[PDB]
Amino acid sequence: HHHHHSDLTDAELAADLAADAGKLLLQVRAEIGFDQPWTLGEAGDRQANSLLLRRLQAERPGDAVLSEEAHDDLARLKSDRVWIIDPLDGTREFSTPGRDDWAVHIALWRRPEITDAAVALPARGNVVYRTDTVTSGAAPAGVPGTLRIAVSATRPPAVLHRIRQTLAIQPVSIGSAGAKAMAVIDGYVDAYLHAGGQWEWDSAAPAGVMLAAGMHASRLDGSPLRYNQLDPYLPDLLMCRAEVAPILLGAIADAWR
Ligand SMILES: [Mg+2]
Ligand SMILES: [Mg+2]
Ligand code: NA
Repeated sequence: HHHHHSDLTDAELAADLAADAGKLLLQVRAEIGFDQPWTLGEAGDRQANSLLLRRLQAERPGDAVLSEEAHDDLARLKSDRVWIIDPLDGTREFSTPGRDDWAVHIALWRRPEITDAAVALPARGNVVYRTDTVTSGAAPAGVPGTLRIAVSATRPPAVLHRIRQTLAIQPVSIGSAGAKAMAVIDGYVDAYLHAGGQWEWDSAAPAGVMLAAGMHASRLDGSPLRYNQLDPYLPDLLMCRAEVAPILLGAIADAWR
């Protein structure tokens, strides 16, 4: 009784879903193994999605759900509450022996902000980053005047090449969006930069955690990340320590001179 003021809070549920899906993914990895990476990744995407949809229907039956692994009936556009989930972020990484840079993303959009969210990194001790416990005021623990930026693409974007002419940057290759964003939270890198396209579920939970931590999350041009859009595709993003946002936004802006 009287457990939450206006049964888990939305943040507690996000964290519990992320952890539960994380545990299931670890079970799938062990059961199926690594000999057929395609099969392994398919099973992870499918089984984590099934768990998350089952539990969201049981525990939040009134909420809409936008999942990478389910059809999108657009009822969410009428809803004031939408879960935006990536049941397995970094499917290729999950499918590769020894890789721990893959994630589960659970975000709640409320009409609008990402108000509650969790990112699990299941292979990293099933650590779950969550908007109700993550802390701010983190510290630059490396060399002054240089930036470490998490990136991951088939091929680096032109904007990165441009800003490297002006700023000392070491790109840090990390799998999945969630692992790159949590590297910022951890202080392992200063920033996470992506251009060239991404879906809402790749960034909604990381952005929620980033903003709850007092850090910066925006489009490359500095405008807010928008969610629950008809087309749930985001052309680009910057997530970073608050202190380096002006430096990087400025460099990106200058890159287009
Ligand atoms: Mg996925
Ligand atoms: Mg993804
Ligand atoms: Na389970």
